[PDB]
Amino acid sequence: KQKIGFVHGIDGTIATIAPAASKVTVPYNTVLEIAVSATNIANALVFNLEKDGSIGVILLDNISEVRSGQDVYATGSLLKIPVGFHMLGKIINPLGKEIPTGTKLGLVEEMAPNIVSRQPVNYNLLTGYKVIDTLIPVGRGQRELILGDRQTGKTSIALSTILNQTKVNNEILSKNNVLSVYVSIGQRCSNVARIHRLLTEYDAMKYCTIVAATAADPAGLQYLAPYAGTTLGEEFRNSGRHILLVYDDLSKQAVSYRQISLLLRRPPGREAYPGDVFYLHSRLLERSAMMSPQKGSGSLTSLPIVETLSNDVTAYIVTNVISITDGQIYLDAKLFTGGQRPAVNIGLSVSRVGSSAQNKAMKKVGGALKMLMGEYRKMAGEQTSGSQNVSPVMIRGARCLQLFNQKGPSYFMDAIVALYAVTNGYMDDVKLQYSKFYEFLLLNKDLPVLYGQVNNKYFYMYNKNLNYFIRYFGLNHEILEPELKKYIEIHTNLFLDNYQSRMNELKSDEDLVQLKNLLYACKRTV
Amino acid sequence: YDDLSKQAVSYRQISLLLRRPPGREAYPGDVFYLHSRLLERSAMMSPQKGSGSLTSLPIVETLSNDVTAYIVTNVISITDGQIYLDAKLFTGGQRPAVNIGLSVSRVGSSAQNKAMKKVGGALKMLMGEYRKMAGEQTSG
Amino acid sequence: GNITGLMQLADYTYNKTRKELITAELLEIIGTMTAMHAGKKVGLKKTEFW
Amino acid sequence: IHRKAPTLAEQSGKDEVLVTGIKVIDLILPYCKGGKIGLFGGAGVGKTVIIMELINNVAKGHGGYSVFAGVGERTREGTDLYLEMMGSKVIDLQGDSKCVLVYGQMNEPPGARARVAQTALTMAEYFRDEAGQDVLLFVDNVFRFTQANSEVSALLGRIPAAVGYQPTLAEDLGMLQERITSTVKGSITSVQAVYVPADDITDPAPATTFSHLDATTVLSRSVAEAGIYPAVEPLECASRIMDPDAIDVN
Amino acid sequence: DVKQVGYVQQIIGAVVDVTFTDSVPPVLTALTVDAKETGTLLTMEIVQHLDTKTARCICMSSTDMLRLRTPVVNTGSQITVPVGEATLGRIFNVMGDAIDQRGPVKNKVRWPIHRKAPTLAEQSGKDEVLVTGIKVIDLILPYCKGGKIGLFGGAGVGKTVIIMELINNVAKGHGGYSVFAGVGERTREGTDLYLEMMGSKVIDLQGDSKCVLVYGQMNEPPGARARVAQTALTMAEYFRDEAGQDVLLFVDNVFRFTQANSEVSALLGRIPAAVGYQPTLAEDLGMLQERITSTVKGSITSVQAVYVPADDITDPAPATTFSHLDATTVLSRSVAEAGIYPAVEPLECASRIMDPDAIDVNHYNVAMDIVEMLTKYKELQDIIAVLGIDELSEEDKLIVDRARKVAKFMSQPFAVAEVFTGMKGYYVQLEDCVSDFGSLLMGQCDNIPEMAFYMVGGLDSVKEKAAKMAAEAAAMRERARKAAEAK
Amino acid sequence: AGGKRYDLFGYEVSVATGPFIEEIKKAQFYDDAGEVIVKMNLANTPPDLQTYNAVLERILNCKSKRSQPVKGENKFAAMMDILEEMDARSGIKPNAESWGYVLKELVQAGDFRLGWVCIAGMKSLGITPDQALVDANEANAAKAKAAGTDFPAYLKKAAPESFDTKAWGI
Ligand SMILES: Nc1ncnc2c1ncn2[C@@H]1O[C@H](COP(=O)(O)OP(=O)(O)OP(=O)(O)O)[C@@H](O)[C@H]1O
Ligand SMILES: Nc1ncnc2c1ncn2[C@@H]1O[C@H](COP(=O)(O)OP(=O)(O)O)[C@@H](O)[C@H]1O
Ligand SMILES: COCCOCCOCCOc1ccc(C(C)(C)CC(C)(C)C)cc1
Ligand SMILES: [Mg+2]
Ligand SMILES: [Mg+2]
Repeated sequence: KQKIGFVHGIDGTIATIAPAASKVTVPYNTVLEIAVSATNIANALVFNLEKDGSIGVILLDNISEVRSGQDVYATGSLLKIPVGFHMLGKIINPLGKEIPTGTKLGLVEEMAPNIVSRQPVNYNLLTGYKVIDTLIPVGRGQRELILGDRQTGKTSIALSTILNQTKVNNEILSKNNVLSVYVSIGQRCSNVARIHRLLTEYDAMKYCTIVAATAADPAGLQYLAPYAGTTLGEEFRNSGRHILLVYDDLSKQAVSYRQISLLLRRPPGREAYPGDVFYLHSRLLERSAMMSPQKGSGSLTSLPIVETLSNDVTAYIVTNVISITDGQIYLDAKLFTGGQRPAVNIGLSVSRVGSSAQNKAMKKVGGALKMLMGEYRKMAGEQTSGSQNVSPVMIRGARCLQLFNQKGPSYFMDAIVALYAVTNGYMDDVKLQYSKFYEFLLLNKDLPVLYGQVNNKYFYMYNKNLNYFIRYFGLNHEILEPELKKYIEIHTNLFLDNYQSRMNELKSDEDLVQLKNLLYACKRTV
Repeated sequence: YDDLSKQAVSYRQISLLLRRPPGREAYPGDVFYLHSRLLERSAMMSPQKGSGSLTSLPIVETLSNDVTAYIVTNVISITDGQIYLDAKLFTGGQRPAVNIGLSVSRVGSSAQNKAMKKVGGALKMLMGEYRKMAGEQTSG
Repeated sequence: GNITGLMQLADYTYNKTRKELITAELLEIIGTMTAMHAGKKVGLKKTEFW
Repeated sequence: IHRKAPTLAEQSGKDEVLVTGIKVIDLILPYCKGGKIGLFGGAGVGKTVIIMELINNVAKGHGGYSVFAGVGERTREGTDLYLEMMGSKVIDLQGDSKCVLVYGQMNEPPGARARVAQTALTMAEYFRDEAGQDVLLFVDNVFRFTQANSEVSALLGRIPAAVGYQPTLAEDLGMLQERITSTVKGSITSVQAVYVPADDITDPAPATTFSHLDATTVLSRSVAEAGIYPAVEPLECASRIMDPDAIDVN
Repeated sequence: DVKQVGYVQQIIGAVVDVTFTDSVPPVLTALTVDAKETGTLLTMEIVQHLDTKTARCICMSSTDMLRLRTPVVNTGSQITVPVGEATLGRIFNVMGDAIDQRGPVKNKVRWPIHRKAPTLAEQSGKDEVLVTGIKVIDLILPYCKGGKIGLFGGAGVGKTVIIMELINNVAKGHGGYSVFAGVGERTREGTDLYLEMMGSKVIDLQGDSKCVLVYGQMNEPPGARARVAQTALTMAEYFRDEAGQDVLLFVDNVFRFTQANSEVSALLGRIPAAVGYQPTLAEDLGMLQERITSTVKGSITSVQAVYVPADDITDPAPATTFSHLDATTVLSRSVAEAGIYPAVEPLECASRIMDPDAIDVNHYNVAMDIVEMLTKYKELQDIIAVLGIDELSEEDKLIVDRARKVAKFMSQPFAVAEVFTGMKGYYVQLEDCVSDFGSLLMGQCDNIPEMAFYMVGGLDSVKEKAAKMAAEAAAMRERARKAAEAK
Repeated sequence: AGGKRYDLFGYEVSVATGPFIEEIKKAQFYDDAGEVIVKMNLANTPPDLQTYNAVLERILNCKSKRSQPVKGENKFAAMMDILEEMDARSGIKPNAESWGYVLKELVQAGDFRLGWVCIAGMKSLGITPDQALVDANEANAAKAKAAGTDFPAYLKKAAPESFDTKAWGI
């Protein structure tokens, strides 16, 4: 080991170096191992150089153990982390250090693929939510923002999009299995613990790794958490795999970059940020891509979360990420409070990938829901608070919003039929209250199978291997159409006869509460 | 002068490149002196000096019909009058789009020929009545 | 018509106040950076003149 | 006074509800034992009064210990609290007490008003780790800790960030918020107060304090002026342990 | 003769300073360091002199792994970019290094990038008209040669199909090539546009392409993104001067060109005047725009997409852009969902050449009469939604019919999408279009129904569709009568 | 022999998919076969219909996905994902030589209902399914109808009359 210089001064996480008499050249973004003690070492990184001879340095570990006069060694190599399939099960540190709980190296900053190394998006990424998968569909290689105020469902959406991928990737081959990388920047360690325990409870961590840069961690480690996650996604891209990548969140990454840049006396700008924080996030999000069939056809999708404040979108960072991303999702607290969960605003939410991601069975459905909701707003907005409106548009729209309200993801088969019934009017005679119980009986139970109506050769809602025919042939196809109509008609008649009659007769005190709890439990499990 | 707002922008470039302390709407503070040096050189000279002249019609761009801009009110605080063209009227066909309410000539009454002075008085009264009788009805 | 006439003025003054508060925060930050530049000293610049 | 935060293995999140006796809290924001609470609010809304009531209700029935940290609090409210704890015999000098009181007030300089919460945590983490007891950690308030370092960063020469706060605000707050956490050894059921100047939620110190808590209680001038106390806006505040499984379904 | 060499002395982000031993080169002079050090080639342009031997230089690529005091070769001039027939059907970055992987480019000469604007003698004050062939543009918004146009369109409004048709029309009518400049372009839309330019055969790889492409992507630093439009304009000035023809210049968002220049000025340390845009806003924009002018020798027209942050037009970057623009092609989702394509809303659009001092008198009076008609039609539609069409007099419903006929006649097909949708495209002239609208305004073609004007071009062409519709209805009548008489 | 193939961007594409087919047939487990398509893509030599059909042959003939077992494993979803990849991503359509494997798999698994979907899809697309497999499918159907395996038991169980969340088992 041969050193370059000695520490000269520190400002919290930031450090500075003064080179030795033996003037040796140091590159711009390499790693510096500082010998804080005889054994312990403080990794660091070069961030700027100066005329007189000095080095501004970010410290990535053991900040408290730093003192002036210490020796400073150089690696002569960029930052790099462990990489491979031997990491999908374990939480980690953006330096690769496995975090406890009660070879191949990859670079943190690589250039994104050019247009020739990419492919137009063609396949969908099912979040499990009817809201997302119908009207603003998420494709693979389709970076899409998630906005909203505090406590709206951002992390819950990005985490149910992960939980949906456990049932599928087990079944299908390991080439088309979209895996995932959650990235927590500046989040509380107990939130990280609850995510660990939840994914372990549902066996979702076999196809999901986690990158952790907590609030107690250095600003440079919060700065490099998303680069570590992207670097993990890049081997999957180059190996043809599919991979998702979540950031919770980038506003804290930008606060950390502000801290770094101001303490190293970089020139500030709007909201005290430097100029190149747009270029900072463009270094990251543009690494998401849908690779070419010459490049394994792998893909990296992105779901960056960004917290707003008082529903502001004129903010600098929000403006920038909207200018970068291939669409957006916008959650609202005025709707989160109004029983609408996920509390999207479908007009502000946009997917420039409209149909090329959607399936053959999905284009018709989502196009009908668009041609229903665009009218549902023009009608619902003009009607009073107290007017009764008996129309197929308002009916189908209200029942569709009821179906859109659901905790946790939904299987694809479950997501289609319940909306096909609405768009074709089968879910009109039911009440606005009993829509989720109707759905619970449609999907989990089987009323015609119970009440003897078995005039249906193949179409039943217990197999769950039928969606792989629905995605290919589509329900509009002639063989699936009449069996579908017959199953839905018979289920509707059995419901409206047996259940909807008993319901209205429950004019008691505890029965109505037991029924409200039944419906609000059906909302959760379905 | 087409235009003073872009003269102030150029001097703002020079000031900010010299790290001079800015002020309201990014401007240094001596942009008023900057324009007064220019517009005080306009004058009707005395017979002791030849009775010559230098008339000055500067042009300034507003934003969304806003005469409350800093430069706009700095220059109204120097010039001997005002002519205000409205984009509402320019879009509504009237061209030139002068707003007679927001326009005024503080000195030109002495210079206006009597033949034109009387006609201007009559039409000023007529339009003062028209502006009120046109708005009071509001299609009632 | 009246509500629209008020709404455009409200949006205009809202954006005016937004832009002025942004400019103000910027000039505060630049004032502080300038004060710190004044606080920092000049070096020596010792070299052969002969 | 300074120590490293508990490792993820050392930490422990146990879903257990706390009964405050208060009627907004017991429905909308059911406080979790061993968790973190934050009384966001401006001036003159009642966050200190809510802290006094929560002390009155919980600390008596709390068999463990308690710590109160006055950080830029008024010295009159400090006197009133000490005399109240003396009249209630929570502080029993001839007998035995179960309440530490640490106080760096508005009169104190910034290096104190910043280094008070760490003193209170030196007091609390001893009762947590060593004694294994349960602990209550009241803090009034985090905003004075914030602006104490904001008043000093300029003298240090750190370039200021936006609205007039220090650039190291997020890191400095995280170094405290992560130390404030239960572990396998014991449980700190912390409560924090926060000053929202001008009732502006967009302030980055509240915006960064949102994430680091479990019960984000919020107070509002609009509910306070209507004669309703505690002036909580249930639509503007929402907790973490408000789940279907942690609490009753009804 | 030898070449100058310098040594690095500090690196701060994109900014780098280079000590020399001789006279410092001029500003914007290019400085190259070999690819063996960084791993890739690396160019830096001088911006800002610090002393008699130091040269601050902004960097266009990543300066990672660049050691200190490395040798740095002065190119002798500024960034020389390729120009010519070989440029067509290719993609080039700011430095002229092709990124489409499609082999080298066989060019003869290589021009510098910051060419001075045409002198006043080289200018041509005579405002001319570009015959676009798109009647919707030609009638209300005549594209002036050597002028600037704003294009306001989000997603799913036919923006791509419009710009492709413009490329096609200027490529066949005026015989002039074109050029696109994607400044901060999403690389997904870059792929979706580079493959559409293969499916539309505007870039015939095995034939004659029409447009040059210059993609400065978001993954590139602002020192590059700010110097992208200058690259595409150096590509266009060769076709203007040497080839002696007319040229289009499509510019992805001027908002992101302004943002990139703001980032450059931030990195340089220049105090931001306003919300965060550079202090040198109008200077850096005018150095670009004043080169975009007509000449005695040719022309470069520039269609510029503009993003309006928070829908506020009063912001200085839009306001300065509007102070240079000449026409505004607004696009609306409403007419697009109502079937009209191109989705232009003429009443909220506007142009500057709309003056008979510039254009002929008939084209102006006709366009103003159509604008009057459509304004009255908007008023009567706001009355019909309240009262009803039966409330209106016989005179009002006549102009409500003619306005509906006009709005349906604006719907035009496209030779770009002729393969996609199947229907032919129609390149319709100017005078024929004026005679068509003058007939439809003087009422001498009123017997034609409304739907016949839907998705056609020219009065001499719609009549074939009208005859086809009449023959179809007559055949359906002759089928139904005999199907009922046989039974 | 092999016709020309071109990428999206017009670049020439290889057709010599010969040895990769044997590399798939030697795959002892039917996920190492899918791990050959990655190398075929990275070699500018994408898979052909015969290649996908060799992959489906190994998805049928192999015993498991990997050496160790896997939870929720399923050959059918793997096959149908390969078919949606052939049709939607690339454009190539399956053939009788492919639906043959898909039907033999549904006969072995005994899912007679999906078998009847495969027969109605081969008959909608104009394919002649083997009557041996049609008879085996009808045999399994009659078997399950005799033994009550036509539907499961948890669906034939009577529904609760009470609207209790515990009675419905949510
Ligand atoms: N569809 C839903 N139904 C019922 N509850 C929901 C639903 N979606 C989210 N929630 C609830 O919202 C609460 C917060 O969710 P989440 O953490 O995703 O919000 P967030 O905005 O990510 O929070 P933070 O701002 O702290 O990151 C959780 O308690 C969760 O139970
Ligand atoms: N139920 C109530 N009735 C009347 N006043 C109340 C009630 N609850 C709280 N307050 C008022 O709150 C005031 C402000 O209390 P304080 O704790 O100082 O606010 P903060 O904690 O925000 O500083 C007291 O003057 C008190 O009158
Ligand atoms: C007579 O000659 C006129 C020539 O003018 C050419 C320049 O016109 C500038 C364009 O002005 C506008 C005005 C309004 C707008 C709106 C309000 C439509 C833009 C909006 C909706 C994005 C805010 C856009 C541009
Ligand atoms: Mg969250
Ligand atoms: Mg108080």
